[PDB]
Amino acid sequence: IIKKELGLEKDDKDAIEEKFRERLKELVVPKHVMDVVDEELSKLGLLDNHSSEFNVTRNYLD
Amino acid sequence: GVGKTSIARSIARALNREYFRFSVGGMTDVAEIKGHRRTYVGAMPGKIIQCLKKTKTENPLI
Ligand SMILES: Nc1ncnc2c1ncn2[C@@H]1O[C@H](COP(=O)(O)OP(=O)(O)O)[C@@H](O)[C@H]1O
Repeated sequence: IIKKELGLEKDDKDAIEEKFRERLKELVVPKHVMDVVDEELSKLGLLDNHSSEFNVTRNYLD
Repeated sequence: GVGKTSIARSIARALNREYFRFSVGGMTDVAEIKGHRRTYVGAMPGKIIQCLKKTKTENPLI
């Protein structure tokens, strides 16, 4: 419970999401690919982490 | 670009029923209409449910 108060930090992991966002942050990214990446990340979140489609989406995003 | 969407909007306006459009172009996963079994985390209902929710009626123009 002490952790729940602060230990969890109530912060979503989003390791792949945050990593890719920081990776593309420095780059001068076009808006079309920006929205495409946003949609791909939304789909990745919508899917599970133990399915082939998840790995395919991660590979395409990489 | 012929106005078919505009035609449907005008028909909804004339008929006194709410309007809604759905995109089924190249779609493959029926989930977007069937949602998901709602026991997996993050499951969302199909677009028809959202259409009913926003339209606030059971007799809109789909
Ligand atoms: N007969 C018409 N009279 C006036 N406007 C029209 C007519 N046909 C099309 N439009 C215009 O087309 C637009 C919508 O086109 P849209 O429904 O997107 O075409 P499509 O159905 O081919 O995608 C509207 O803004 C409307 O002004």
